[PDB]
Amino acid sequence: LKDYALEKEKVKKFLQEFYQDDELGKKQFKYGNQLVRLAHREQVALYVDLDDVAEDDPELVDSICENARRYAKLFADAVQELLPQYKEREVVNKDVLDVYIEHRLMMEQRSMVRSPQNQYPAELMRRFELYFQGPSSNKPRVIREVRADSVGKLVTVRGIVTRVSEVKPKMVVATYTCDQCGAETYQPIQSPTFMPLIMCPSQECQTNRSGGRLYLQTRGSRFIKFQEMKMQEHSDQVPVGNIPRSITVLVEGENTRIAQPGDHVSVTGIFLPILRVVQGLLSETYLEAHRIVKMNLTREELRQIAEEDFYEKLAASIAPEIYGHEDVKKALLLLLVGGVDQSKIRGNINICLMGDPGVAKSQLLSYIDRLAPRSQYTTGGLTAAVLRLTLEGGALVLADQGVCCIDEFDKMAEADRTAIHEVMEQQTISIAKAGILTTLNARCSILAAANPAYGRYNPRRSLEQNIQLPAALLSRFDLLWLIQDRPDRDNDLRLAQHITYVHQHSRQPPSQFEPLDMKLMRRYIAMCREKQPMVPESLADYITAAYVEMRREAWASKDATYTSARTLLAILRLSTALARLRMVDVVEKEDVNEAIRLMEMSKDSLL
Amino acid sequence: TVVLDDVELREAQRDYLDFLDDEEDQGIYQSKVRELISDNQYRLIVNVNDLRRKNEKRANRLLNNAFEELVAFQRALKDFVASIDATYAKQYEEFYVGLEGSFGSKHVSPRTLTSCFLSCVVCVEGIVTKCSLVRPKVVRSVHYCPATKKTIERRYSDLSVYPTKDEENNPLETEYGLSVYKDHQTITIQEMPEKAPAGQLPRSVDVILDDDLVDKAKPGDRVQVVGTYRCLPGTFRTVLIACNVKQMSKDAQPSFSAEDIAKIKKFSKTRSKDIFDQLAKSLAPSIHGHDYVKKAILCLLLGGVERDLENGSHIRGDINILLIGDPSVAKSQLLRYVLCTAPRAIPTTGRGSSGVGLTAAVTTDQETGERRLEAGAMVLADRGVVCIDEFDKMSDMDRTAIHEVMEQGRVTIAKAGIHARLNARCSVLAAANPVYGRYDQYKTPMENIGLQDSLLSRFDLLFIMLDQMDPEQDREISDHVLRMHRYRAPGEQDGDAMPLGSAVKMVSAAFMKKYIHVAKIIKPVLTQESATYIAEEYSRLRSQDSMSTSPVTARTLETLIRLATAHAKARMSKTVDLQDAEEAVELVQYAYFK
Amino acid sequence: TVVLDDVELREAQRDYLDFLDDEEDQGIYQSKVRELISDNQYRLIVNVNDLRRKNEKRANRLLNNAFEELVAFQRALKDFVASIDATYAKQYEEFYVGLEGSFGSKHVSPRTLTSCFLSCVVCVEGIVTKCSLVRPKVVRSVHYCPATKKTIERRYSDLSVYPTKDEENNPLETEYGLSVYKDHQTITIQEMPEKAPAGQLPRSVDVILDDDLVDKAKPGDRVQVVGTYRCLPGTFRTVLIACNVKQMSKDAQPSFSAEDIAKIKKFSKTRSKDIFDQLAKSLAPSIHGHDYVKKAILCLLLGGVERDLENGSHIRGDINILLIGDPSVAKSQLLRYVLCTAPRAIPTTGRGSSGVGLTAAVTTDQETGERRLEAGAMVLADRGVVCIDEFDKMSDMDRTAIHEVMEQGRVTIAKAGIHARLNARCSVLAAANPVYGRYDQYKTPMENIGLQDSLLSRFDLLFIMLDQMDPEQDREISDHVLRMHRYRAPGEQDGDAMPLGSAVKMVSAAFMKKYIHVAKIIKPVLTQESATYIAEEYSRLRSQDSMSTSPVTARTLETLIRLATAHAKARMSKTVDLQDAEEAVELVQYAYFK
Ligand SMILES: Nc1ncnc2c1ncn2[C@@H]1O[C@H](COP(=O)(O)OP(=O)(O)OP(=O)(O)O)[C@@H](O)[C@H]1O
Ligand SMILES: Nc1ncnc2c1ncn2[C@@H]1O[C@H](COP(=O)(O)OP(=O)(O)O)[C@@H](O)[C@H]1O
Ligand SMILES: Nc1ncnc2c1ncn2[C@@H]1O[C@H](COP(=O)(O)OP(=O)(O)O)[C@@H](O)[C@H]1O
Ligand SMILES: [Mg+2]
Ligand SMILES: [Mg+2]
Ligand SMILES: [Mg+2]
Ligand SMILES: [Zn+2]
Repeated sequence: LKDYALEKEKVKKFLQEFYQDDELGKKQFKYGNQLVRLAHREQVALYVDLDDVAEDDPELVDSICENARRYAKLFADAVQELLPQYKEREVVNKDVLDVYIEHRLMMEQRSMVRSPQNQYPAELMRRFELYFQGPSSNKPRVIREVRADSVGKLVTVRGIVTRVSEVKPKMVVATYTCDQCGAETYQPIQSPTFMPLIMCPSQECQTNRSGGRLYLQTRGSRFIKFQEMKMQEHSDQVPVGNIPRSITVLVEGENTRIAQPGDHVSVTGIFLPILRVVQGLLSETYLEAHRIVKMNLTREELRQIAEEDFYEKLAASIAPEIYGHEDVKKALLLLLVGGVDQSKIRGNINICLMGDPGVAKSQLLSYIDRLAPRSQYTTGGLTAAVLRLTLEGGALVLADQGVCCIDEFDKMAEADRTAIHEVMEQQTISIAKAGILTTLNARCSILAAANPAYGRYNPRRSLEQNIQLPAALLSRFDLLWLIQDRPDRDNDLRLAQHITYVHQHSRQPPSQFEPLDMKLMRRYIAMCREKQPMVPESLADYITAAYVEMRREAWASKDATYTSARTLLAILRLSTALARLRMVDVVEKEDVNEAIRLMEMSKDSLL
Repeated sequence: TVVLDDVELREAQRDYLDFLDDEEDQGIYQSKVRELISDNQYRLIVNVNDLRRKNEKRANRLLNNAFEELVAFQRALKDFVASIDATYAKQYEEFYVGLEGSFGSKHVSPRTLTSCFLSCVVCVEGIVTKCSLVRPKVVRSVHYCPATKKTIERRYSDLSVYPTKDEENNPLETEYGLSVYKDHQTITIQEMPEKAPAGQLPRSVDVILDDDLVDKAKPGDRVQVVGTYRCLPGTFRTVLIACNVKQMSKDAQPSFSAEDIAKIKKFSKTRSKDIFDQLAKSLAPSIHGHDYVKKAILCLLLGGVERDLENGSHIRGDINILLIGDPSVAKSQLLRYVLCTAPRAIPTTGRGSSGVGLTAAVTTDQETGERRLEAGAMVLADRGVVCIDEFDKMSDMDRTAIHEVMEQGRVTIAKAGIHARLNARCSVLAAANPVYGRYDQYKTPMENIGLQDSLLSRFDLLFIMLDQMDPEQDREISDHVLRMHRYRAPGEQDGDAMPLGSAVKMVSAAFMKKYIHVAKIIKPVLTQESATYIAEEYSRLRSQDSMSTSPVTARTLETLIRLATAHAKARMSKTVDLQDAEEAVELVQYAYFK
Repeated sequence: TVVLDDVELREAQRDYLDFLDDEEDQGIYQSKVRELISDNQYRLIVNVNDLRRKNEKRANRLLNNAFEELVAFQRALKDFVASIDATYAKQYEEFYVGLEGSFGSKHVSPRTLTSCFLSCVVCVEGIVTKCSLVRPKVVRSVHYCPATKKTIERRYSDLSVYPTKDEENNPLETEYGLSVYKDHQTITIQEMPEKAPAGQLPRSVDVILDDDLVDKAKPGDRVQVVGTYRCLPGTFRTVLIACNVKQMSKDAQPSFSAEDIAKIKKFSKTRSKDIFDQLAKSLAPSIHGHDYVKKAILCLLLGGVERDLENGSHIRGDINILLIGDPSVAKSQLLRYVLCTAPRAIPTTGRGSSGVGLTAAVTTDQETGERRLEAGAMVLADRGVVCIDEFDKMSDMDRTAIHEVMEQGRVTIAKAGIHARLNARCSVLAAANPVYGRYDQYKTPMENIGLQDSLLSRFDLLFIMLDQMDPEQDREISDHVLRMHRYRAPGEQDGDAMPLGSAVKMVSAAFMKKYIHVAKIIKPVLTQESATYIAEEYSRLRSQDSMSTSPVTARTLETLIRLATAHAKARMSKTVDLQDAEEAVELVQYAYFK
């Protein structure tokens, strides 16, 4: 419909004649400067913002959007023409390829009409690469929404990297030398595989009919850094009644090694088909990557925050269908806000919930998983793995900067117990399938839930007697709540009355405070994460006083209540976490004392 | 050899536009496309019978002749949308027509879908079993030739094949953005398992979905599809091209006859107090004793009421019963009673269905090496019943997946990069003899079988039946056994047995089946009086829990809620009666306290 | 496999439309199309050099690739006409482009038309020999299918094949009105016979004419046609497709060199009065005597000037001379002189040209049984000269056909249902021996041969030469003959004769041939003095008619006028002269009086 030569002119006009008032308003031909860098091998990639083209030709940006593979080659050939102009120094022949390119160019210039076959491919006149950066107008597209209609277009997405292969050299322009003639042969490659050439099409051997057999040479050929990765739907975009959906992404050039599993990245690139037949061909798709970037209210809200029972109301909003466990519901809220990590300190507040079956453990975890921004649910894979050769982060990795709810914690694999032990220690996961201790960042609060062996809990049987989990591993947890279903006819009647209401109403009974919508709760959390409250040194005196007091009670306590410095460290996390709930950047005695109260109650739960 | 004008297609295209031109008339279809424009979809839905009303002839032509008539209709649709809005029409390459309404004889089932309907519209009804992955299918590939500076096209439509070189052998580089691609998925339908004679073989019909119709279906969905049945190029494989798919509710309705409804109403109104026990005695008349079990089994068929909450909590109405007992007790016999009686039940063994097993599975086709997400037995029993025998011999992966479906009624799967989440809400009636026979009444039932201490929690009820060697009890059983054995039909001379068939107070099983089918639709609700009463009993069980079967827990409370709900359904009483809670409480007491 | 866009065709069409968009410029082509629209024709004419001037690249593109570029051009022309007037464009299915102007290498002759020019534009200049009948060629046939109620089309263009059945074998009826037909004629061109070597062979090129180009040509016309030289489907046959035709003037001009003009003017101004007599002596110096005959032969070559009146008359300027004499007289040698001497001459026997004969004839092809109008020897001599030997042996049909050309100068033929009226204006020099030799000066000139006296009336002059046995005269001739025998070239040794090669005062034949050609351009007009003088001479000859060759009549008067006109050409006088008439009068008196 349109003349690509005319488009080639427009880009050449744009690149040569686009500038931006840089820092201190410096009128600078931004791309013009980059071309000069490219001319002297000082750059390799040339990322291009389409909004710059939108600044003077939004229609061109639209045509780039409706088809991107075409315009990439147009720009690349457009830059190919411009670069010889901007050359101003004969820089050193960096790597054999440039001097090889120089050698070929002299040979070609030594030649006058010529058949199209006897000419070098554009892809070999390279060692520069070009990528686009999507316009801010184009809103990011969910991986689900990338349908077949959007193939061939340029799309921006968000997601979580589930896996990424090692860097490897992808061939681009296979080069061959004839057996018995000096003519060199080329073969650009698009498919992931190909048949290598055999017989040279060289004019001399073709005329001579000598059967000059091509022999591949890597030095003549040109490779490119390459990677293969999968990206998963970000948990926020996934509907409740579905699960995350993957998408393959291909990365090459300087975009390689800018991503790890469990990185919440945003990718701009072309969505295109690949074929490794009914009513037409069926072809698997992928997303050729261009740009990768690793991503990170009303006054009544403020009035609500000012309320003293605000945080208590929010705790009541935690699973209002669940009657009871109020102080536990408070504790879960503390985990959701997390710590501060002042400096570093473990901001995540890991909690374990051991208790008899049928006491809302599993339901609570499901609510927490639905509530947290970055959430994972598992039972025990959980940890990373090396599939076949490619990394694949487990649920623990995917919970980074979030929470991993592990139901059925009692039935974990003992190796995995060691794995989470590493996470609670340094918040990283190490693994070696081939004896290669690959360490992965795992910064994620752990919400464990276990059930005692042999039915309900026996109070006479000590801790680590009703349960068969490592006591040292248990003591690592910030809080550890023992939930017992004691037959208490009054309270039993209360819970039953709560249940019958829900059946007779499909609704919780009316409380003092109605629950808030989960999204609003998350908004409060995101506001709470905005703060990093500090600990005044005066509070330390009282804090330490409380610590030695309770530690004395542990010495007084015949059973070792696991009081330690670990106990003190968590108390710091709880206090500053409460300060975040208070939206105050300085911790307070109320926050400290309340944290001690919950700590005491968790110990009281061991009664 | 280039067509100029088609008078018939011209008129047919015009008539459709006239039909879609619903302005002077009631405006329903004009409003539809206006909603279609607002909703951004590109597939109008059409009631075929309205088309019959406006034009019976054209409607007959449409049903008899599908491919041509729809193409004209799509043309009229695209122009009509262009009339209302040109730019919105220009967004989409094409538009689609959705059929609906009554299809007189074209409404068939996969059993009855003979080859006679080829190239005729068909409204099939059935259950989706196999699903294939979404794939994008090229339709119009666009190529550029820098040598000639020339752009070409190549449609495929119904039709080495991929063009890559100019006729001058110049290279052709494709134009991905310009070209047209569409998502495309294949599934397979089968007759509804309840209404499917065992003598006849399976009659499974393929289906092709494209565009928005791709993902509007999963395995184990009761769906009605309307499409054009077409052959394929070569004894020729035959497939149905979907024009519109709709998921009929799995509840459906108890059609039957009003006589059956009236007989049920008269029978229900006769004696509501004894109807539960009268059914229970007549539920499994061949079996002697186990009266609580028969009462329990009736509640399972009746089923509770699922409660879906504002937060998405989905408290299941299904009830789950496990039978443990010594061999040579009427356990397998009892389930075959359920199979004969249950409105919608599927049998299965410990191993489950071949390959797929109990729950769903991914299956390479091996005719094209193609993945297929294939429904398993558990999913197919959704809003129904599954009868598992040798449940102890269930495999370990099934012992894993059973936790999900028991907890959620929902099997998820991500294997082979196949993300899916299938509805599997199904009351389960498992049976498993004790290991090595001869149950020891000292340890847990887990210790005798090995249910990992969790599935017992998942099961609402668990009934033990041991071969107690009481001579009185044996006399009662043996009296029953010989009485049935000695029986001869009323018309017989104590001579010949039944012929070798080449084909496969007391109430009839079919009458029972129809009755419970009607009762399942009833939606009884709580009463404050019963709600208070049950709370006393549950607390009383907690009080009785002091002595030390599994302890009474909150699982037990909701179990009683479903049982009282079930007994309420038995009498068609839309308000749960204290009798319902009363009978459930004593039944649970028998289950935990012999 | 559907072509979408041709950027090259897109740009090329735009370039033509810009060229045709002649409003910013002088309006020459915009006016032409406006005049074309007023003309109501559909074939614009184009000068190539304008295209070269406005776009040299495009013109080179056109000439090197005639076909595609013209198709773009005709596209632009129709679009441009539609811009000026849509409905007039809608009158015609298409428009056509006529090329014109200079072509360096592509302007060739059938002799020089090499196979290399295939697919190139070529401006072939030559002479038409054969013309086929006008026939309507079908190009696009529309059919209607009542069974399907469907219209189908087909285009033939360059491509038994006439479709008559639908794919379903429904009968098809051809919509004769909607189908496209165009008259289509074929002709053949050859090299101009004057400028062609005797050694080489004919190079006949076939031309195709369509639409207005059909009857813009006749046999025996000197034309140049610009067209696309192409092969034919199958070693192959090649034909030229005409794009524009024009009949150049048959007189042309003697370009030669200015040196020849200067030599002619110098020689003419040397002795203008003696140039007539000097040329006559040097006309046939190998033959002694018959000097008056030589004067007449010179008059025949120069000829007169045609006069055409308000009544459509075409009063001929040509002169026709008959020579009769006993065998072994230089009559045959005279004709060889004229053939070597004349500017545009052609020989022929009493039989005439094979098959076609003297004038034209209709010949079936016998390769396809196709009629062809073949020009004869007389027709090709139009505005030239013909030499007929053995004129007595003319066939009776030719004896009749000679009357029309002698009188009107145009031959007509309506036979074989084929209608034509060709031009054959040609001064004719005929000769015939008397029957049985031995001429007798007692009977008529007719009686010695047999001419019916119509031809003798038609011939302007008749000269009788007899084998008189005068010893003095015979000595003069024989001594002249032996002097020619004894004559040897200056460079020779009296030894060997000339080699047997494969190739074939007194002024030169070539220079004389140049001068008479220049003189032929001259158009001498009448002078009142000479007109008065000749009128007295004619009346004197009428007075001489009292004495008892043919009697003097008005034929003789006009014969004298042409003779004086011919002598006026001989001295290059822009008007006739008393010398001219006086020379004619004595010449005529010598002819009729010995
Ligand atoms: N304190 C409680 N308040 C409200 N509902 C409760 C409470 N305890 C248990 N339930 C109810 O118990 C029902 C079934 O037990 P539940 O799912 O809570 O078990 P669980 O504690 O997750 O057990 P397990 O870890 O052994 O699998 C749930 O529907 C939940 O609503
Ligand atoms: N209470 C009973 N009344 C009648 N028949 C019984 C009873 N208990 C067992 N049976 C007999 O047991 C047989 C079926 O046993 P089955 O259920 O297959 O054993 P299991 O289920 O333990 O493998 C039937 O033929 C039936 O007659
Ligand atoms: N006056 C003449 N001068 C020279 N040669 C003559 C003359 N008359 C006749 N001839 C000779 O006659 C021969 C040609 O005769 P030709 O013209 O063929 O006879 P015809 O024309 O009667 O058949 C020539 O060889 C020529 O030399
Ligand atoms: Mg649980
Ligand atoms: Mg059995
Ligand atoms: Mg002769
Ligand atoms: Zn070679």
